[PDB]
Amino acid sequence: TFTEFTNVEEAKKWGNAQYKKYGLSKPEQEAIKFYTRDASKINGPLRANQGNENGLPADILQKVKLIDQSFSKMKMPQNIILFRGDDPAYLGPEFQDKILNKDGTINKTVFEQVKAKFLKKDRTEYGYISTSLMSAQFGGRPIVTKFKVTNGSKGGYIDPISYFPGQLEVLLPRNNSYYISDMQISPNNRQIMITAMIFK
Repeated sequence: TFTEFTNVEEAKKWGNAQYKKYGLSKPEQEAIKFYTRDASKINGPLRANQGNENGLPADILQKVKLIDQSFSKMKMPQNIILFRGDDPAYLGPEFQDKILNKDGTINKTVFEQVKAKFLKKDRTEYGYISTSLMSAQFGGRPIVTKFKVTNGSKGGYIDPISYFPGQLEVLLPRNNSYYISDMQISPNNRQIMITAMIFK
């Protein structure tokens, strides 16, 4: 069974209880905080260099190593549901500009091609994955992903050290493969809903 938090008070309670056990060092905490300030400064270079840490500028490499090292301390204590909102660029360059009709609705014909590319297949990203324990904040995004993450999987609640407290952010490792088990158009026809699974 996967736990889904429906209320901020309960979500903060859970997250804080786990965060207290991490014992992240000061350099680990500073590298994660730097990431939260603007994830693009880390995920950008990682995409640019196709995950090859040796190509990163020395200062970014150092932050990547500390964040990577921090996941030795951060594991999910139970099966849990996490959320991420995305823009059309997430689907790739061949879809970015065709997936939405002029009126903001999802193009049903192109969506069939998106399914063909992604549905029941794995995908791996070069960047770390930022999610939230709650979905509310992603309500107006064109793509919302619900990640089902199993107990024991790497990942941590970092809200207490985030630059932007209250986002209820859970950070997942980079180069992290997930399986897309479902994709649907939402009832209002203006959103794509993706279900993805992570087991490590």
